[PDB]
Amino acid sequence: QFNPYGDNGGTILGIAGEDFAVLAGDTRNITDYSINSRYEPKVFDCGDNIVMSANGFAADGDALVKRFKNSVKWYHFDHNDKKLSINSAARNIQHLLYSRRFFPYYVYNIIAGLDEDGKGAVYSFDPVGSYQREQCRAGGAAASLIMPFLDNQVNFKNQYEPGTNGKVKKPLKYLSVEEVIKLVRDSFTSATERHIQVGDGLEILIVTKDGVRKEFYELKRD
Amino acid sequence: MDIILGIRVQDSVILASSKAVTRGISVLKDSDDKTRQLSPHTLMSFAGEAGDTVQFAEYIQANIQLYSIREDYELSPQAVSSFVRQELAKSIRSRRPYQVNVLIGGYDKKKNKPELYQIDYLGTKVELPYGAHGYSGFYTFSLLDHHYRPDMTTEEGLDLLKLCVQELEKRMPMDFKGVIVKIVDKDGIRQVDDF
Amino acid sequence: MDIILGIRVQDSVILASSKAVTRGISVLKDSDDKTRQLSPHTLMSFAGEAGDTVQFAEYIQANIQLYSIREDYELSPQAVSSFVRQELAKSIRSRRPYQVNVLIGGYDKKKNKPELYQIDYLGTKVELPYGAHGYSGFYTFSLLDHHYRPDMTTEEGLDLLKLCVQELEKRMPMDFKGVIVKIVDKDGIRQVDDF
Amino acid sequence: SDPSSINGGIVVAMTGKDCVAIACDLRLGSQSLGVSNKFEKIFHYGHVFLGITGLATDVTTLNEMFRYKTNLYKLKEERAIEPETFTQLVSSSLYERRFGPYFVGPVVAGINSKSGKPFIAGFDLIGCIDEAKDFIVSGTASDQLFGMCESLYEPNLEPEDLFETISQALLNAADRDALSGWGAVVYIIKKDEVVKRYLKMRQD
Amino acid sequence: TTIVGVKFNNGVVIAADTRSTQGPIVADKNCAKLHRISPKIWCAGAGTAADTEAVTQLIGSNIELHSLYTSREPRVVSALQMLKQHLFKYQGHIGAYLIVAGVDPTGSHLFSIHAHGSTDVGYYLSLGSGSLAAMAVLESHWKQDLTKEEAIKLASDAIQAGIWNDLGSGSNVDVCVMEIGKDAEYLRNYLTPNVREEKQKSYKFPRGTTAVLKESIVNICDIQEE
Amino acid sequence: TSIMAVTFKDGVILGADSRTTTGAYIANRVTDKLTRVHDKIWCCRSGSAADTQAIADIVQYHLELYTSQYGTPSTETAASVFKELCYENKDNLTAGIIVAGYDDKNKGEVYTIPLGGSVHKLPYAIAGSGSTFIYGYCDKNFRENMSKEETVDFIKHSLSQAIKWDGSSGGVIRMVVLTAAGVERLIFYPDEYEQL
Amino acid sequence: TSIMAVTFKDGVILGADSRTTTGAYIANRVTDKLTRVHDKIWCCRSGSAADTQAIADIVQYHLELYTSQYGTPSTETAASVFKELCYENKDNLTAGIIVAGYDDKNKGEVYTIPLGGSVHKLPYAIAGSGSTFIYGYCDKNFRENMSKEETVDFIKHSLSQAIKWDGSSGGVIRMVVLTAAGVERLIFYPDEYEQL
Amino acid sequence: TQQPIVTGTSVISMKYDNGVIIAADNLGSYGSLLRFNGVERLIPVGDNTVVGISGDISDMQHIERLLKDLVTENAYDNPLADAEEALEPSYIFEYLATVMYQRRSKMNPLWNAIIVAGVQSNGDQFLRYVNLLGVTYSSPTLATGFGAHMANPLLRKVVDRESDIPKTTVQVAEEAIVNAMRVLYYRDARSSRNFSLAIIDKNTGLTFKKNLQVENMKWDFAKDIKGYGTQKI
Amino acid sequence: TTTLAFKFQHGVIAAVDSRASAGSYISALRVNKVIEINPYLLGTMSGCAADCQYWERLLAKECRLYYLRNGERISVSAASKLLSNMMCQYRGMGLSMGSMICGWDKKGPGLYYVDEHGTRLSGNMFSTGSGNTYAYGVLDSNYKWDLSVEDALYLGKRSILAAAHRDAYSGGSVNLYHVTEDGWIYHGNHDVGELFWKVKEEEGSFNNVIG
Ligand SMILES: *[C@@](C)(CO)[C@](*)(O)[C@H](Cc1ccccc1)NC(=O)[C@H](Cc1c[nH]c2ccccc12)NC(=O)[C@@H](C)NC(=O)CN1CCOCC1
Ligand SMILES: *[C@@](C)(CO)[C@](*)(O)[C@H](Cc1ccccc1)NC(=O)[C@H](Cc1c[nH]c2ccccc12)NC(=O)[C@@H](C)NC(=O)CN1CCOCC1
Ligand SMILES: [Mg+2]
Ligand SMILES: [Mg+2]
Ligand SMILES: [Mg+2]
Ligand SMILES: [Mg+2]
Repeated sequence: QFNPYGDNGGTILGIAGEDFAVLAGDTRNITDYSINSRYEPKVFDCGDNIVMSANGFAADGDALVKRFKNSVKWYHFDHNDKKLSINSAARNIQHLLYSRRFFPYYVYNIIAGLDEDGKGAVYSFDPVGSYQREQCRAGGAAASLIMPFLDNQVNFKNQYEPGTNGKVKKPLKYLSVEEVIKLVRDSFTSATERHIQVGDGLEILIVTKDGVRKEFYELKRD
Repeated sequence: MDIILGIRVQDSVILASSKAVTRGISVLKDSDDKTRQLSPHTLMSFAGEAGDTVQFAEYIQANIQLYSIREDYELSPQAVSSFVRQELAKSIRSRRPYQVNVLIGGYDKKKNKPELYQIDYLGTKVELPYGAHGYSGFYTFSLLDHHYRPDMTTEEGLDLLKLCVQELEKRMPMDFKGVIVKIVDKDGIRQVDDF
Repeated sequence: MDIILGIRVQDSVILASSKAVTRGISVLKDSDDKTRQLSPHTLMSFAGEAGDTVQFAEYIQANIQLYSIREDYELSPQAVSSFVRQELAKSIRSRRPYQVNVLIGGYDKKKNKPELYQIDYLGTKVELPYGAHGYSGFYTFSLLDHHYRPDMTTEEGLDLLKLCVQELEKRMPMDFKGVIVKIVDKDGIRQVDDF
Repeated sequence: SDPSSINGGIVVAMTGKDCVAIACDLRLGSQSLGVSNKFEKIFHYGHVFLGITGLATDVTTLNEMFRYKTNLYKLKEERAIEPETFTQLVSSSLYERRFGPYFVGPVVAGINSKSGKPFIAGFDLIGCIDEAKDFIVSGTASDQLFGMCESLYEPNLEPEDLFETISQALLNAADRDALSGWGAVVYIIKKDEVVKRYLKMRQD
Repeated sequence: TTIVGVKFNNGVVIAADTRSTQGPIVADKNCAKLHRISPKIWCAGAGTAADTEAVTQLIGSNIELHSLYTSREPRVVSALQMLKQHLFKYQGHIGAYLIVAGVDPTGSHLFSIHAHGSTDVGYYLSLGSGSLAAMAVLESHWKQDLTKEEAIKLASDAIQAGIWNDLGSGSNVDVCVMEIGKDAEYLRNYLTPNVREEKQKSYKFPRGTTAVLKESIVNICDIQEE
Repeated sequence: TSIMAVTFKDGVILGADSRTTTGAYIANRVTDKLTRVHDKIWCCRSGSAADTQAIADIVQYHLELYTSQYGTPSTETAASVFKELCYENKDNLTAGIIVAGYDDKNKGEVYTIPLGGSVHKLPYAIAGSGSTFIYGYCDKNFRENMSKEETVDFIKHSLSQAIKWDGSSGGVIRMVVLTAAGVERLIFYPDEYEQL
Repeated sequence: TSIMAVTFKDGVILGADSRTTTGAYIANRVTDKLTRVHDKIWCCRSGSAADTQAIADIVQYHLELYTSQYGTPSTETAASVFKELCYENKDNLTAGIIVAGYDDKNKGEVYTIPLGGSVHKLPYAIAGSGSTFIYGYCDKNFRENMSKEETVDFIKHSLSQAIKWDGSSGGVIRMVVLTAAGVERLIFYPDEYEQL
Repeated sequence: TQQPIVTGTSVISMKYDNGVIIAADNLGSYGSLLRFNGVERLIPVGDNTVVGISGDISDMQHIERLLKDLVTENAYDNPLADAEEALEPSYIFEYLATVMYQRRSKMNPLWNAIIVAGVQSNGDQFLRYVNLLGVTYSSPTLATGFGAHMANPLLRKVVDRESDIPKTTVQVAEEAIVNAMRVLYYRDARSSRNFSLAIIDKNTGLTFKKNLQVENMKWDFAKDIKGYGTQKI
Repeated sequence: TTTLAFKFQHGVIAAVDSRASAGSYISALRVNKVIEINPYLLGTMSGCAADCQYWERLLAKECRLYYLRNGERISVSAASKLLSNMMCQYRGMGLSMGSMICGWDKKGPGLYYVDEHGTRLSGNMFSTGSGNTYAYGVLDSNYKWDLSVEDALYLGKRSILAAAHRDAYSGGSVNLYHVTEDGWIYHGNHDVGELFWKVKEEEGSFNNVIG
């Protein structure tokens, strides 16, 4: 029997700053125990200061991104070159995903950018279209490895202030872009060690009011 | 849903229907009315798969009400029951059949006679002095076979119905949360508020 | 069978067990006692597959009674519960396992403390202040979590138990025909004849 | 249905400088239902500590079994069993049920009384030994624990620092697992003193 | 796993990677797949990890007793025969796929053995998920009359092919060289091409960060005197 | 697999390819499928390698013990031992074996033992997945009382075609000659037999 | 079934057995598997008789209509129509067809169309359940530019062996010769071909 | 939904400093039967692109026709069909990838694995893969089926990353491809000795080599191998 | 999930948890399971997150169009029915959606239960999700029509806590809503971790748990 779905591995990670946002993902593409490519980009600049990544089944991921990029194009044509806000993009993507409620895009989708007040924004989607704005989200193969680390090191969960013994929490101080990139790199280095589908390369897209910037880092190739 | 009973006496038809509605392992409601008035002198109770029951009942109700307005005339219980049967017999060979069993209790104003029709989801119609759907008949029919007369009063019909519910409450594993009882006679439809 | 509850208060253990037994679609009995006295100060209630329950219970009873005669001494509730657990853990990997869940309520005369042990058919033992098997806990544990104190009297334990049974009777689809309640304390085992 | 995830639970062990640590959650459940918040999964036979995850009946059964075997070992050998030796005993005992296994994920932790060397080890349900230098994880949130341990861990930590690291690894992994939590215990082990600490965590 | 075996002039060499997996998760990053049956008979195993260890220890135990009984040094054909008859009896349910190699009074030997009990002779062999990546290297570079140094190179190159190209294989390379008239040399972590880079940050916490409810001393000592 | 055994004037010759597959992967391209159970009694193996090896090892044990007690066994006797194992354990085996041997009294004999455990004495026999493609060729080209050189050419040409069409067959062509003179091993490489 | 088509100097010859089975019962022992789609374009049929008949009838209709509009169609064109049907309806068909025809420009041509609906132009082709047994024989004995009498003997000998080993094949051997001279039907009975 | 009947095995390829190389054997298998020995599975499109196809042959022949028709259609009302507006490798690939993904979305796939190799207008190397699921990826080396398992490891020793491409000559790259085809002949049971090889260079154009054979094979060591363990004769 | 809603003297209370699951893995700690359809209509969510969001946001589209055509706010009865009719079109197709439609209209406060089968039930009290049984225990023993707004808010809050504790697939946080005739009112996000300990001390409950 023909199986229309597949698993191309990979892992992605989105973190929202105070006035910035990052969307990172490994560059490894796989089937079963084989490596297809060590550098196959997974995170894309979709225009209007929005970045996107559809992780899971690559064919469905490429199709969705392709359709959303197209949706941005037609949003300009139809509404006098108006900028598509991140909240409006998120809602649009929900409807793109639910169009195939009964033959889903087998992907976990994250987008990142800035809200209309200039603050950092990350939105997360399931394969059938449920979405939510989040401060932090890991998706894909090693999502369960990375998320707990982010609960601890980004939202300071289970962390309290010494001397009080559990009475007073660690205060939620904001993180800089340099601090976030450290947590991103350590997350993927740790995921690469313990997950066989993660490795080869790490590509990060950073979004600010100035635009979209890229950063690339090597990962272990075993 | 679970239990629906019906009995035709001298001058009326009495329908008893359970009050329970269950989702998963939890009883969501214990006061549910499993019935719809099709016309002033015709009442239909129903039981079957979740959702389908009310949908079907309300769809039948709308059709009979439409007929009543168009002709300024009430269809006989027999005519309504035949319409309902056809809709179910039509339904059983559909892509997704409606899984609903019904009892139709009506008073024919022309013949001055009460009438009870039992129809299952296949479209199997039978006119009866007393009837039930599902497992209800397994417990109750022996009592009805023994105690039923055609010249019974409405009060005697209610007492025999109480005995049937008591037997169900003793020997059924499921708690159906009692029954709502309704009477259909020459003056129309009314509910017995204490049972 | 269906519902078995247990609660350990200040100076006693209280076990409540349903009275219903069902074969097919018919309730054969509404006064069944789902319990066996293992020793003067140790009571075991049980629930699971038909036949296996009583067999297992009586087999355990015979073993504990044999021990009592041999040593002229009553085993502690903890010791009995460990023996029962081993028999079930032994059973789960047998050709045909015994499909029985138990609660063991006992009063330790040495420590002067009541003790309640919950053991499932796999041999999963836990000592608890209150316990249940099957779906019973889904309805009752929220009430017990809220109302339970360790310094409760036997009378307060019975009132909290009544509230648990009332909740079960409201939200469970199955009619379990009420419960037989038994108390285990320093003076031994007795049955509450009005509940 | 899956025996390894009916009752839920987790265990993690770490090495430090002249010390080891082993920790576990306290939950016991029947799938979605939480039954006990006092089901400790760590046992000790002399100075050797054993943590067991998986099916609770087998956890209980194996504890009683290794208590049995270590008590006899001591009577005959006239000395307490060491971690390296106990690790082989666990492996032997699990593989003898190769085609009807205990559904467990054991973890050994301890310090050799003669060499003073810290030791940890993990197994599969059939006895394959995983002797790691850094850490060992087991349970329904093993994926979560691997991610926490692999990023938070650093070698040669002092007992009071190691405590914080292992505690945070457990706590945050458990908070991303439905079948783990409801309390936690951490054992800090040194050559001739052992401290046991109960952690305060969310009870959902 | 990736495991290989290569014959040469005066002996035989085997090698293996050091990754062990539980689905897509790496359980052990520095696993030991090279097992000792006897001093100069070593085997490498792929498949069910417990089975390769257990079956190797059992036959190794019986080989030691045999060697003592016969006052002779153990032969590779003995280990091979004992292994295959054991595995055949269990009809593939013991998932052990092994490369067996060694030197004995008869000479140098290299065999492979499957879980169902079939054995195989060769000058170069490979087993495991990365056997194809490794065999591609062996078929490209193997030749007759290899030296010891050439064979170790070929073997470790074949394992590297598995490490890089197979997701079921990774981390380090283990080697064991068995030469005639010499002690067998076990080269644990012969290669280490997968060391983790320094982390960007230290995640050492402030003491008192974790909330505690109770503390207690654990009595590990025996019952005391007086 | 492609295997065959052919009787001729001076005795009998066994022939086989050298390919062993695990699906489409060639696990071994230089396999020896011609196995010795006694000095001048050999067999060709097809089916499960584990099963056929286990059987041939047991048969070799039986004939070694036969020889110690009763002297050199016949080829018919060897085939009977194979049969007894293949027939009584037919539910748990997948073995197709050709038995071939040389006596001085009986000269060259060939017995084939297919899946069920039946025995069939023949002038020549073919078996294995690749045998299907050469039933026509072998039937047309076989003659009784051929010379050694003719018989070698017959096997070489036959297995050449089996290898050509069967993907499960390939590698080198191995042969074993059984005569009064002794036991001769032959080998033929692709560059030789492919151009036939 | 055992079918084949062979090109030679003067044109092409189609050959087939005559057995049709329903399990082990021979429903028809004198079947004609050589079917005409155009004057000098014929086909050999294998697989489901219902499917192959339905296809050949449709093809015959297409080529009759082609001829009315555009004149005599090529053998390649006929094979394309077969292919188009077999490929687009591959999920609901079980048809293995060999197409053979004679032009004056292209002379004798042979196309085989196996299960998938692929097309393969060849010097000769064999198909059907019985073809497996003669891959070796046909490969060894086929030559290009044979004479008519040589080609008839080649097909006769080949199908003789296919019939010998395949139970699903048998009966008479039918042949159809396609040359410039015209169309010649041949038939060979068991007593003739069995003694080869 | 179907099943593949007549099949073609591995297609292998790699980039080098001035272009790309692609190769594939000439076999059409019918299960374990090596039925057809003269099948060309490399199909040139213009003088700048070669499409290598594995999997179902009937579906390959269908794709071959789509490409032939694509060239015809591109020339329609196009004075620059042999110049600026000629078909590019990226155009040809995206077309196929669109078709492959649409077919899988109708649950009626083309049972193939395709590698499009070519050189673009600006001299850039193009090498991308697509299969029956519509999955696409690019890499310095690409291979289908068995080639992915055995050829890629050998070809990645030559070009392990992007920076190794300018350092790799056409002689070295061809040598590596030819060696990989030999290894596949040793170890792939559905492969053949005969194969085709194509080179698309930005300077010397398209070179299409037919009727190549695997040579320099090692078999001699087989004579020494006897039995399966204990046998000496 | 655990959701509840109940009518009382001063309108209707609606309380939900905040957990999201992907098998044993807790995929979200803090999701919003309430939708503000309009200033007088709320919708709870239980089941497939995608179905709950899509169909209730589509319900909100249809409720707004009702206001524009009729120049009048839609009733709770009519709104719940539109939703149940949507479910009946995709009847058998595999949707998973359990929801309460809470609001205030001309007939006073209104509460309807709707599920994927097309079921539509009017009632004073409902609870949906994996942990509804635990919530019912607390509700049934403490509910009255004569409740104060302060006590009612606590009851719904405490009932979710009960379920969050025992049910493995419920927890994270509690979201409270109070519906009046001037509209609904959000009463905050309450972490269960902090709330549990607070309630344990103040109420004295959860004696079995050590803190
Ligand atoms: C590669 C990593 C591919 O697996 C190697 O062969 C490696 C071999 C090896 C040998 C000795 C020590 C360490 C590693 N094999 C494994 O790591 C093996 C992979 C694996 C997992 N399940 C398998 C089932 C069948 C064949 C291989 C399997 N790991 C294990 O076997 C360990 C992790 N144990 C388990 O995973 C537990 N299994 C026991 C049997 O029941 C299923 C679960
Ligand atoms: C309990 C937690 C049950 O597990 C709740 O019902 C919860 C309800 C809910 C409603 C609206 C939004 C979020 C959550 N349901 C789930 O969490 C739901 C449970 C589930 C999983 N598979 C199901 C199949 C059928 C019915 C329910 C199922 N989980 C999900 O829907 C998972 C798969 N989706 C997400 O977690 C989506 N996340 C995407 C990013 O935004 C947060 C949600
Ligand atoms: Mg690798
Ligand atoms: Mg009826
Ligand atoms: Mg919870
Ligand atoms: Mg015949």
